[PDB]
Amino acid sequence: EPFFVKFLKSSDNSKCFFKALESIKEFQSEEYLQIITEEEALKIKENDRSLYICDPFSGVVFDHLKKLGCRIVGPQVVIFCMHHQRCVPRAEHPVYNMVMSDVTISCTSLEKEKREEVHKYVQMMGGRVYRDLNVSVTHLIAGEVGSKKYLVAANLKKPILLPSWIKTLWEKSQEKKITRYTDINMEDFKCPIFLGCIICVTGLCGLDRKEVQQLTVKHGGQYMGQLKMNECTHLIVQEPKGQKYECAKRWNVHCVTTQWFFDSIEKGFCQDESIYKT
Amino acid sequence: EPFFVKFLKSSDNSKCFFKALESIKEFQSEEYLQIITEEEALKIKENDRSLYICDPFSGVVFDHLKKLGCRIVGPQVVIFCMHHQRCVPRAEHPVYNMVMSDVTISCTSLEKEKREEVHKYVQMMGGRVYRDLNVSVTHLIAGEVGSKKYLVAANLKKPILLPSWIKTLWEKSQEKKITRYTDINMEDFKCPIFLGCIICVTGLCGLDRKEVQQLTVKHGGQYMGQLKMNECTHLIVQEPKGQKYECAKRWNVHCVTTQWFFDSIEKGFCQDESIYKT
Amino acid sequence: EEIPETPCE
Repeated sequence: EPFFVKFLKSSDNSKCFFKALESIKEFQSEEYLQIITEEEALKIKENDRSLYICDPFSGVVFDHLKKLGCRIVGPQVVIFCMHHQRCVPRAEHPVYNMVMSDVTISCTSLEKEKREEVHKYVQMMGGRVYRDLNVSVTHLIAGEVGSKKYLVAANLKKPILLPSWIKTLWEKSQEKKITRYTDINMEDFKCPIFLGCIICVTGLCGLDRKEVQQLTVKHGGQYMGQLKMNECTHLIVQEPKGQKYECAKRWNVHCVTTQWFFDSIEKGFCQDESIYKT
Repeated sequence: EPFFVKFLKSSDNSKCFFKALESIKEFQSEEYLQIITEEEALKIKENDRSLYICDPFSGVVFDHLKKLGCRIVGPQVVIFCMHHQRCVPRAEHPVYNMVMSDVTISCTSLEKEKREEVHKYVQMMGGRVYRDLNVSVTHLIAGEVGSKKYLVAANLKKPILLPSWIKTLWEKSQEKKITRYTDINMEDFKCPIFLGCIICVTGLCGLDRKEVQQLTVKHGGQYMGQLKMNECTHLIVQEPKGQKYECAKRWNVHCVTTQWFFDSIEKGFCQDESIYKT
Repeated sequence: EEIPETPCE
């Protein structure tokens, strides 16, 4: 069934607004196309399953239509969908651009507020957000390594990236430097292999523990010479003896071999501790 | 459009070959995946686009396919592109690994053979090469300070590095010690501030003269106690008078103040001589 | 608990 596509006019409409108007005028007929003023928009009492084009996503009018439950998208969504001959998204929430379309994310090991922010900005950039980790997830967003979800995503060979990736995607999109999430390079935003790990060793010679310390710091973790409880997450230990080892065992701290550490570096993520126990 | 992937088998393929063979199967079905011997490779005689995998980049087969213009890449490009979820380069020339991917260089103040050699190994390591210095250039490679390109790159605060950096990148890559150009430390390969300068002083007291000599030698330059014809590139001299000054002038040697020298040290590159004239 | 490092034996 037919549905109107209304363009919200204002005193200072952006370049994106007019660009979307010209592209929709060039790839669809003007029969279901209106231009409405702020007056006519404020007066709308009810959501009429039509599509509104706001810029920016702020102000009395945007707040009004959002409260009514209207299907709102930014002009960059129109330009994108027109250019790639693809459908306008469902838009249960307002969608400002399509930079993160085809991206489905889940989060782990994040602060609640940080997660809500990632959810918000991913939703605004045309991506999808899942609480739990399912097959359709394309990227995991993580603040630390280690969690069950982290490991699951790693076994599926999915990218595990930092919130900074989202931040850069948003900022770079507002600076009109990127059209697509692939324009920035993923590896500059990977989650470090040992981010959140606090590693101690025992039984290793001085050169071994200096190498472990150097690599730990290089790969985002922290190294400790002394074992401190409520701090150390992993004790690297090849042979199960010594005061460090037994203290770690009384505190149920991960006691793993060196193969855990170096395998974690080689395979690009923090390995499952359970396979490397002693 | 088609995207064939053929694998060249040989007597002594490296472990990289088998790793890439096992890794490449986990994305697409074996519908476009072949293993070809030297015989069947030799028998082909025209470029059918397609993707070839050689190891090493030498032999009758490599010479054949390269001289025909085929699209050849090494297995390390497969391992890299798979691991980082990024595309395989187009490669008009063969590309052996991705250690220098995202690196774009230009050269200045190099011998013809040295420049061509740097071009070769950078192109082979997945980098890009520009004849002229453009904003997209990430690193400048220089054999001496002083040239217009050197000054331009310095004003853009771009790294100015020695060809040895490329060599280390190559060698450390063949020894499987590095996966990425960031693993080695860039500072250890900076171009010295005065590399190629032959500095003389006049009018300075003995302590000043000694300081200038010490710092000159320390920062890669050469010091001369006596102004000579042609040999000396810069005469440090505060006031335009004396036989040293006039001789330096009618030999077209740079006559600059000490402020040129110490500013050059402070700001980390060889400053523009024209600003420091006397 | 806290345990110091094994000293350079």
